[PDB]
Amino acid sequence: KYLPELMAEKDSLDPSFTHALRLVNQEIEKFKYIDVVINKNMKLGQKVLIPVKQFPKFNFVGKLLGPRGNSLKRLQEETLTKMSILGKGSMRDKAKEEELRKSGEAKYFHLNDDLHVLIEVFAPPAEAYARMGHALEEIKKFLIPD
Amino acid sequence: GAMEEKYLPELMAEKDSLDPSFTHALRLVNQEIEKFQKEKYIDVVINKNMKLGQKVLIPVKQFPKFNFVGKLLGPRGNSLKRLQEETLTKMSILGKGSMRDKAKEEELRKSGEAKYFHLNDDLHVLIEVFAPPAEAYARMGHALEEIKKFLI
RNA sequence: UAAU
RNA sequence: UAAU
Repeated sequence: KYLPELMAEKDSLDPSFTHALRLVNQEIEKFKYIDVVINKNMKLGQKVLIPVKQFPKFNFVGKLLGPRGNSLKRLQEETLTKMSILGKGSMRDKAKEEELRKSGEAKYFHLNDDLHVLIEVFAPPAEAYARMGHALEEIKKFLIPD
Repeated sequence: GAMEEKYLPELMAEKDSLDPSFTHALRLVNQEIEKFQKEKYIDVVINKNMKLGQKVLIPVKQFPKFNFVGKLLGPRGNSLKRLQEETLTKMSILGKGSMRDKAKEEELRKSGEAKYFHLNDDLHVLIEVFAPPAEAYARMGHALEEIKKFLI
């Protein structure tokens, strides 16, 4: 009974209610402890603020990515993590970025957030926490100007 | 944060202009406004102490009466004290099976019911670390390696 | 093996 | 410096 009401609203809501539509679709689409013997891969995620407020003119994203992205790819490979630069100011063109933000797609919803690096690890527990610790130490050398 | 600068006003403007016959969308917009108006992001310039906790299952079902709790603690609890000190964690044995006497162990999360609902969950070890971020993850990984030696 |  |  409840999902058919949600779908009627999805279909009848005016497009300009981008946030309501997102919350409705999200609600529609909705239709543990670590066991150390079998030691299965677990997901760890951690967001790290880029200190833009305190360094408003430093080019953190450009330093993080490098030419053609190669600096961030090499840092990903040598830390065995995935790193995503997300949040306000994470794109090159701020006017383009703002239009994507306004589109309401979940793919661009992170643009409402503060500029951060999302570090994600998938590994057995002891190794996942170790990897994340090493990634945090290396990522400092990029986020703190010198 | 950029949420309080543009997301929240936007939510607010939608809630004010939504036709209230959309009772689900209006409900969900209102709940989302509520969620935002009431921990996750590392500030790596300040690098302040951060909390990390991880619960580690004691594998009672595969090993139904190997005495894990006894091996973890040792005499007067010294072996668990060693392990916390060497890893720089706090470690708490919790779940069902945690207390020495099974009889009362049932009654304590009947009635009273303030601090003891960890006795509705499986038996497990809670590992807690408090340290700057890179060190805190490093410490948890080390405590996870060290503690395997007690769960096999 | 019974700790905080 | 613009990756995913």
